[PDB]
Amino acid sequence: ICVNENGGCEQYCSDHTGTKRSCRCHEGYSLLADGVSCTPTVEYPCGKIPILEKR
Amino acid sequence: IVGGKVCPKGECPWQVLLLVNGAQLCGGTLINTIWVVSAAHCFDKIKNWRNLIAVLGEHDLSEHDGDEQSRRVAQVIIPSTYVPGTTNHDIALLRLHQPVVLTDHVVPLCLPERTFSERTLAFVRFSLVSGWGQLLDRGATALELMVLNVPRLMTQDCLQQSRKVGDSPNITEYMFCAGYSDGSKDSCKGDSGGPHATHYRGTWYLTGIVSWGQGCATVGHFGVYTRVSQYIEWLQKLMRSEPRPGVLLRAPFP
Ligand SMILES: CCOc1cc([C@@H](Nc2ccc3cnccc3c2)C(=O)NS(=O)(=O)c2cccc(S(N)(=O)=O)c2)ccc1OC(C)C
Ligand SMILES: [Ca+2]
Repeated sequence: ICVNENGGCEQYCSDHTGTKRSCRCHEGYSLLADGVSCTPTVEYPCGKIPILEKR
Repeated sequence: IVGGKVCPKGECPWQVLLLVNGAQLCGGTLINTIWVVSAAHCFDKIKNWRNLIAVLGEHDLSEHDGDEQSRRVAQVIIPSTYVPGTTNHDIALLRLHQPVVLTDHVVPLCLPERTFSERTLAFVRFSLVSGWGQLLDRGATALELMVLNVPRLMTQDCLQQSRKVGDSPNITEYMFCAGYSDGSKDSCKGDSGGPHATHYRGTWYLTGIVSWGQGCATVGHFGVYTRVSQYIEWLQKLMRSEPRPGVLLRAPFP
């Protein structure tokens, strides 16, 4: 790893027992099967600008 | 904001305008539907605690366009370590009386995790600072929300790159410097409490709070911001707690 380039995570990174790493997302987001990407699960997720996202 | 630009309407949707008796007091940041992060110093001279209003979806102070949502501030939470009239621990957590309704013009900014903020966000060079504060030192305040892109610097570098002034406050581990030393661009006294927002992989995060400086855009000086990463746990614990009677609450820190 989390120390190195955020463990490849788009949002949050947790280090585990060994060379194990779990990416996580802020509430209003879900982790994709790539285990790194965060996709919104709500209409207005935090830190996204609707008029820019809709353009 | 000195040397910035108008934030196009809806592009700073987490920006809060705090009012006391209808008068501009400070800025703030919406972090979810009922919580706002501002600066503790904003509340040093408040006696009329029931006249404290937070406005979301605000852009132009001369017109009502219908996207503005105002809420009574039910609680102001300040760390026990903050001393009124001083600079250290300059943070406040505000609980709105009713939630705001999220729309295209009202969206919260992400309060990041501590580790992510220290290990990744602290190294993003540039971040945005915003408010309806002074357009110049000894100037008029803005009618439209202003935004400025500022670079972050390490405290050793901030101290050595700054003009040595007498009785000047220390830059603690609860602060960071951001901005320009050439006297052209800075946040200002009326921007206090406002967001210092950092972009990382398509998402914006709260990393700082407009706190203090020596004048506005003063040669040899940078803006000083509350280092939000130091308060993540303190903020999270409070958001999970039940409201308490009384507007002002002092909460133990750490
Ligand atoms: C903790 C707050 O500390 C101070 C805050 C400000 C000012 N905010 C500013 C000022 C300049 C800035 C320049 N660049 C970026 C951001 C800026 C933000 C402000 O609040 N002025 S004010 O008059 O509304 C005010 C209210 C409560 C407390 C204080 S006080 N007692 O700390 O001076 C001042 C000025 C001096 C401060 O004091 C130190 C001892 C230099
Ligand atoms: Ca308006």
